[PDB]
Amino acid sequence: FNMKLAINAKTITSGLKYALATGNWGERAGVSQVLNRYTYSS
Amino acid sequence: TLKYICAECSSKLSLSRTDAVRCKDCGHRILLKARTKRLVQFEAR
Amino acid sequence: NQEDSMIMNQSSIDRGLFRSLFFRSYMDQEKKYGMSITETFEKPQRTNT
Amino acid sequence: NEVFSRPEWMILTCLPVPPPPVRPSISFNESQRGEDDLTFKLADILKANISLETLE
Amino acid sequence: KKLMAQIFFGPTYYQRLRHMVDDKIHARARGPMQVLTRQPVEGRSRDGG
Amino acid sequence: RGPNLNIVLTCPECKVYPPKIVERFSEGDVVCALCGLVLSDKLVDRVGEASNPLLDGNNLSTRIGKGETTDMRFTKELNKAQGKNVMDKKDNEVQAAFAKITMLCDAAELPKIVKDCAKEAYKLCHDEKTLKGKSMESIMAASILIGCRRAEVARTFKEIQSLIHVKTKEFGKTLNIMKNILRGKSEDGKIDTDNMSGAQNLTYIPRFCSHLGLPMQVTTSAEYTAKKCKEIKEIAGKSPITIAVVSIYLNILLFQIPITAAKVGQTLQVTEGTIKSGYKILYEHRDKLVDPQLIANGVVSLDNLPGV
Amino acid sequence: MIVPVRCFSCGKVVGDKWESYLNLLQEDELDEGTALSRLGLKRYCCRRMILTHVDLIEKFLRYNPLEKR
Ligand SMILES: [Zn+2]
Ligand SMILES: [Zn+2]
Ligand SMILES: [Zn+2]
Repeated sequence: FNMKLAINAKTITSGLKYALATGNWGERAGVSQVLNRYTYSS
Repeated sequence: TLKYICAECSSKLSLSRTDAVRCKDCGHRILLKARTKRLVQFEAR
Repeated sequence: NQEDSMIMNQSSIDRGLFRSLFFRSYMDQEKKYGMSITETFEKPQRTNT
Repeated sequence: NEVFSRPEWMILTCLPVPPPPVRPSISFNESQRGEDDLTFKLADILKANISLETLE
Repeated sequence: KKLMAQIFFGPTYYQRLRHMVDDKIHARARGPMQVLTRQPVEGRSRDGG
Repeated sequence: RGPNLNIVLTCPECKVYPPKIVERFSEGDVVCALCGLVLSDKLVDRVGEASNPLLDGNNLSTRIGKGETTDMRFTKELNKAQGKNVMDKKDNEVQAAFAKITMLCDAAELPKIVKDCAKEAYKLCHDEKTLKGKSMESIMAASILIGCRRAEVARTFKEIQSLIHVKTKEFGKTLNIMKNILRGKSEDGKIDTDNMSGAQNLTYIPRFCSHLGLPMQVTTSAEYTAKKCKEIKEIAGKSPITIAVVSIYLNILLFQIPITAAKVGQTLQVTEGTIKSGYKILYEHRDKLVDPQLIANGVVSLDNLPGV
Repeated sequence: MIVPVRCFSCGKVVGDKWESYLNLLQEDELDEGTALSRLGLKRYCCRRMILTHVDLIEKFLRYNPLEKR
């Protein structure tokens, strides 16, 4: 038994990054969007 | 070789194609290339 | 200035009215296609590229 | 229609393969090769067809 | 000469929008064609039709 | 051995061969540079799939999944039928090995290239007579070790062994066998540089210092000490791990960081006796194992190094 | 970002009155209207040039120089 292999840290890291990098929430769309920086009010 | 500038400590470095991109003094991994020393013309309009 | 158009003062434009900057950034990477083929930043020559 | 459309021909026995123009292969950086979706489907048909022939 | 009518004259706040003609003007006589349909490509930045 | 089917665009009028050809991409034309005659017009610049030619060769496959409307009964049987393919079974073994390589590399927080090299190394050296009596675990570890060296992120034997359970016997023999396969195919069909050298102790120091949490200034000094550490014959034959760790320990006391030799050995699994034993020999060459600018500046003085 | 050199409408030089305008407001405790009239800006085209100006150069100067000689 190797605890380093029993728990894979990529599952949490990859899932959160994928869900935030793209709009898809899961594993709804458009939840995350590129922040507008054209002007302060925007 | 070409001269680069560190983005944090403002260290002026000289790097070759074999040297790794990093500041040899502070270790920052982003280097800003030095501005050209050749004259550039502009119109005042 | 008819139909939602306008007339601007050229002299005001010359002095710097509503004159703005524009910045565009270009990104590029030295992709390494596995273990054999790799890219590099270089000034290519017409005799070798 | 006897000449053109017979009921028996609604069942596919020989599958025509569209030419490459219908399923062109695109390139993104030209160091990577991509194939049309039809090409993979045709590949799947061949793999399934060969598997069935061997089994029977 | 004086204008027979009097003009509503005063300061006002105006803002320049992101839309500029230099980023929209484009024309094509001939150019690249799509690999699939062999028709003019889509997009001003790609010399499309 | 096959039909030519090759077309060369030459100007019929100029007749100069080879010709000067300019590709007017915007105009979509191929025009002779000397006379301006157009040699080819109507030039061409998701409806596709991302395919990797090397690590997967020529293998095309499609998956079966649910849609907007679908009965669960059909999906299960179709997947069962797809799995029972004799021809696709052979390639699945390589894919299965790739999946395990991906899991090992991902769990190691290694870069993408390292994973790619490991997968490619396995494919090139798999299905060979020499490597048939070796455990698959050793094969994967050797490829991962090879991949790390290629990407200038070379790891240690102990580091890789922490994840993949393989003893030194099979791993070393497998690696030597694997290296020969790559070298044989290299010239026949590059592979290695000065990085491939086993010692390469300069690459380990930055990571070892990071584990100890030392400042980059200490790490830079350790690199200089290790670089000049190879000039002494009495320690030149020592393992690269000991050379790097002992050099790090020497600089730790030079800069007076409150870290004892026990911590250095414990974190890097190096025996305490080895650390002190190696330090004794390096203590006789302090002049040649310390940076000249640092001592000249006055940040570190040789008197601060404890003497035995 | 910095005080414009000339008035947009008429071209009067107003870029040499920014420091004077600030000095009047701070040291002399004058209101904006009196300070502008004291500086000689009578047309409201000139008044708005100095009255509505935002000095963003000071904010930029807080950041350290990218390249130091
Ligand atoms: Zn720096
Ligand atoms: Zn010609
Ligand atoms: Zn004015």
